[PDB]
Amino acid sequence: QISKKRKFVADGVFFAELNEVLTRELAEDGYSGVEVRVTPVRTEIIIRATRTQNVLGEKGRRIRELTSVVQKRFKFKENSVELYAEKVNNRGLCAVAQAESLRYKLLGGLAVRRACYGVLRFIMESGAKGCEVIVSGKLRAQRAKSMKFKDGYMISSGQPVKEYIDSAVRHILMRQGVLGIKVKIMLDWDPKGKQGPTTPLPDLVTIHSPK
Amino acid sequence: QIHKIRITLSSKNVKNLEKVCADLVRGAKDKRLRVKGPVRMPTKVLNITTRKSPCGEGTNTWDRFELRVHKRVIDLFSSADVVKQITSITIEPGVEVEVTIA
Amino acid sequence: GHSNIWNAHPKNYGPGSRTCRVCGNPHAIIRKYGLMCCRQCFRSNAKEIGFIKYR
Amino acid sequence: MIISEKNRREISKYLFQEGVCYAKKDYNLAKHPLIDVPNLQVIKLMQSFKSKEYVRETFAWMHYYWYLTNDGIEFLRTYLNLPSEIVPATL
Amino acid sequence: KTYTKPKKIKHKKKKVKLAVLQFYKVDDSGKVQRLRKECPNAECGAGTFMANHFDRHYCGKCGLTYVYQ
Amino acid sequence: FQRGLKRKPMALIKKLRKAKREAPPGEKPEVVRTHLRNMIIVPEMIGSVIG
RNA sequence: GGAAGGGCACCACCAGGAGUGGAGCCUGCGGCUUAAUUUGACCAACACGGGGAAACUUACCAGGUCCAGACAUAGUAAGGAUUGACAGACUGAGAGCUCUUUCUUGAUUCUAUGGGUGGUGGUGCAUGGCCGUUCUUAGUUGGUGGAGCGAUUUGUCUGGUUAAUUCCGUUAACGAACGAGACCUCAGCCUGCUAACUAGCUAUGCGGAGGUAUCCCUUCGCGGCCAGCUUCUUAGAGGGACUACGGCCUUUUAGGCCGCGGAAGUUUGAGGCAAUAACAGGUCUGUGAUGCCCUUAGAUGUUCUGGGCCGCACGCGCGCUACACUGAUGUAUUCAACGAGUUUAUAGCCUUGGCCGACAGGCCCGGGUAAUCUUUGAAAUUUCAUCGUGAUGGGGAUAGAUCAUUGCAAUUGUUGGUCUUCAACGAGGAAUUCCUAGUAAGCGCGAGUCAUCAGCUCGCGUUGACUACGUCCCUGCCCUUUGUACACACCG
Ligand SMILES: [K+]
Ligand SMILES: [K+]
Ligand SMILES: [K+]
Ligand SMILES: [K+]
Ligand SMILES: [K+]
Ligand SMILES: [K+]
Ligand SMILES: [K+]
Ligand SMILES: [K+]
Ligand SMILES: [K+]
Ligand SMILES: [K+]
Ligand SMILES: [Mg+2]
Ligand SMILES: [Mg+2]
Ligand SMILES: [Mg+2]
Ligand SMILES: [Mg+2]
Ligand SMILES: [Mg+2]
Ligand SMILES: [Mg+2]
Ligand SMILES: [Mg+2]
Ligand SMILES: [Mg+2]
Ligand SMILES: [Mg+2]
Ligand SMILES: [Mg+2]
Ligand SMILES: [Mg+2]
Ligand SMILES: [Mg+2]
Ligand SMILES: [Mg+2]
Ligand SMILES: [Mg+2]
Ligand SMILES: [Mg+2]
Ligand SMILES: [Mg+2]
Ligand SMILES: [Mg+2]
Ligand SMILES: [Mg+2]
Ligand SMILES: [Mg+2]
Ligand SMILES: [Mg+2]
Ligand SMILES: [Mg+2]
Ligand SMILES: [Mg+2]
Ligand SMILES: [Zn+2]
Ligand SMILES: [Zn+2]
Repeated sequence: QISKKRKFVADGVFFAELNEVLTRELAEDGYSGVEVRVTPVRTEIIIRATRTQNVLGEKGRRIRELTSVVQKRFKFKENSVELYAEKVNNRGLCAVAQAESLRYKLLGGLAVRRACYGVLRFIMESGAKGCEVIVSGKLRAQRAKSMKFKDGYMISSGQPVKEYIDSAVRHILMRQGVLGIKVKIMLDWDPKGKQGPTTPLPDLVTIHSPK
Repeated sequence: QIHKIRITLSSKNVKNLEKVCADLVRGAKDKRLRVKGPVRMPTKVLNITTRKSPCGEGTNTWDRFELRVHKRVIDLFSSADVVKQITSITIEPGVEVEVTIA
Repeated sequence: GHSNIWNAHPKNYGPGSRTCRVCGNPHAIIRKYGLMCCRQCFRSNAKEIGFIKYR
Repeated sequence: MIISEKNRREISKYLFQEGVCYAKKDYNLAKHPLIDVPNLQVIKLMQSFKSKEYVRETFAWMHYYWYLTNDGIEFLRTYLNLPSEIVPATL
Repeated sequence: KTYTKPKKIKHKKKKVKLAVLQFYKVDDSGKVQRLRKECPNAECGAGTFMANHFDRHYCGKCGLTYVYQ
Repeated sequence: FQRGLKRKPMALIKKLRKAKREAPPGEKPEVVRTHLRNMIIVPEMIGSVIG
């Protein structure tokens, strides 16, 4: 019975809180993102991850636990909110997944340069028009420094950034401090819209071949 | 068995809201029902202006954050069952549909 | 402490009765529309909440 | 922490029957929303369970999230004297 | 930091070797006599005694006090 | 006064009364010390010694 | 670079407007004082930390509580490890905090050793993220070729042009990738489209008032979901400007000036977004972000009481109010926009209407979770009188008495009323800020903070200008040439 303004703001706040909770809980399991769909007397939450076996667990025990805790914490009516785990298509095109993969590689003792180059190569071989990986923090010395790896196309200004660029930021807790990892992936135009924006770049003009 | 059924649609995305309104209107028309609207209420623009810096240093720069809420009103002259059937059509996420009488 | 003394000071209003729902800090709380988030946390989560920068 | 026997029994019963439990980080809250016990005792009992690996703890947006483990399930079954057939609702 | 007054010591309950033993008296025939009153409160119930203070009787469970003159 | 005094001011006035009663005749009452800086002085407290 | 050439900028100047700097007061900073008057920051700190602190916030000071010290081992221990508590004293205190008196409870604890936990504790010169600045300017970098032993260089340029490394061209370079532009949001035009009882107009029917009072004219009020419609309002789709057209100048170019028409001819106006490389710039006091160090029970943890952060010989910054008649006061008069609003409990948020009251305020019916109700919604201004050059009916600092509202609490006045008091100030030195059109300035309004407090910030509208449309003189920026004994880079 609350006003529309407060209703929409609460919906956004719930989405943000659920995203943060899932990110904290499903860190190692991989968590690309979540989507909330509202239906009459039913709300659907879809978890996107690169490893849905871990998210579901054995016989869906983990997903059932997550559904129960979400329902109890968010005051949802019982048997009204259900969770689903879905594969992420082209995980190499998801900035969050690549950032988590780089975090896992770095936490495993892999050299920063090798891990970043591998991530760049995997992203490029996955159909990305371009990518950029930045590693910041105390590397090899007590003095912090930044490492930048880049290949392919990249835009940084104007409206098309919000659709043609997928970016993520993650922190890695190392022994001597925090490491900052930024992943920025430039998508490619997709007429279907499944793998990229369904809109061409503003300054791209195509002339049909004459008969 | 005829009543003025009021349908209120609210969404943050203009395209989805307009498509849902068009679908509802076409569904009502296909049943030879009388449709009034959709009426577009003035857009609600929630605005928050917060300082960019997480501290007090530097030139005081501000971020203007807006959240736009679009509301539509549709009136149908028919029974409850037919409007309930019409509204059963698939609705995309982000669009809230409320059905009432008068 | 004693029940009548420990945490007995009223907290029905003022900055001490409100905290950020994200970080729990009591400073720079945005109470508009019921966000109840501190300005830093809100600026961090604005895109997820649904607030867009047009100008 | 000193906890009355009835309160511990209620907390353990709820945890085993549900298999999950949350708590807002409010030490002075009179009663837990889902359990009649004060919030502080629920939080501290769950911390004790976590310390010895009976439960998994997640924290986010000033809230706790506790998930029972196999060792926790065994401990709760032994301590509550429930039949082996009965299991948490999650499974 | 510097302190002026002596450090305070938290209260510790005194130890009674057998406090219950002195609440009952057993005769040769086997009859049991209680040397202290029992709280009339239903919640306390039977078996709950009240202290014999030098001006009143005090119950340790419900805190009920009876003053005798 | 219309809003009603709490327990602490009532206790303070009772303590002041007790101190006045125990004062030997022709002598000032003992010291009554309190943290109540917001207490309002009423005529009954005239002659009291307060810290 | 107190070297040359070209170009550019109201954080530069010119020509000007408003000013600031002078007065009172508000608010931040230093100093002083203090138990404490917590602390970060010194163009790019100083109404900044959204930092308008009565309690909390709070980090400071004087005191009193509590463990919210997991887990492991050992000790003690049901012949009881240990909790709580009446009364009296103690205490600022209905804190069993502690002591006296002794009841209750039952392995949940207590003691010791490890290990934890918390900390607005130090370190922003260990860090992440974010933000500011270099830097609002047009700049930045590969590949393959060319030159050089090499660091490097050409590409990225003589010239013209552009707001633009924007283009035309020239060309040992050719092709590219970022920035710019494109982009997206708001505003400006549509009597053309869709649709409106949560927006209106038109005519009609009835009714009130006035006018010759029937019929006619003017003005108001009420209904028509089968009266019509969308000009006015709302918001979706589209259209619209491209310098399109004409005259001149320019390399038959890129382009520029003027001009009709047009809503619009500065990129139509204003914004958002915004490269490479950097700063030991700010933030550990936003974060359950974080390394290391410190502390961790007589605590730097947490809570309660009280005080302080506001303390006043003094200096500075952003501001508000003025110095008056282009005015003050008292009437009459009537034109906005952006927005915000409830747990319904007797009732909580915005509040209409009625009653009470001089005001401040109070009481009673109610509407609104909202284009439905507040909202029938400002001031400057317009209009007519009084005042009459007098620190004066300018000005409103300071202070007295007293009355209400918020709050658990108003004293060091929280704020708001009534009467009374009536300070400096008569236009402000050296210096110094912002600004080129619906702009400056004046005027008010909404939101943030908010139980109560706006002289602040973020937005909104109303009235509405002068001057210029130029330059490199000052302060700076970009490119080229040139000198260097600089490279921590001329604060060398
Ligand atoms: K001045
Ligand atoms: K400032
Ligand atoms: K930093
Ligand atoms: K080359
Ligand atoms: K730290
Ligand atoms: K904060
Ligand atoms: K110059
Ligand atoms: K230039
Ligand atoms: K020379
Ligand atoms: K040189
Ligand atoms: Mg671009
Ligand atoms: Mg741009
Ligand atoms: Mg200047
Ligand atoms: Mg000048
Ligand atoms: Mg001045
Ligand atoms: Mg000070
Ligand atoms: Mg500058
Ligand atoms: Mg305090
Ligand atoms: Mg304080
Ligand atoms: Mg502390
Ligand atoms: Mg720094
Ligand atoms: Mg070469
Ligand atoms: Mg070069
Ligand atoms: Mg129209
Ligand atoms: Mg520094
Ligand atoms: Mg201060
Ligand atoms: Mg300022
Ligand atoms: Mg009006
Ligand atoms: Mg005067
Ligand atoms: Mg006057
Ligand atoms: Mg104040
Ligand atoms: Mg302020
Ligand atoms: Zn926060
Ligand atoms: Zn009893």
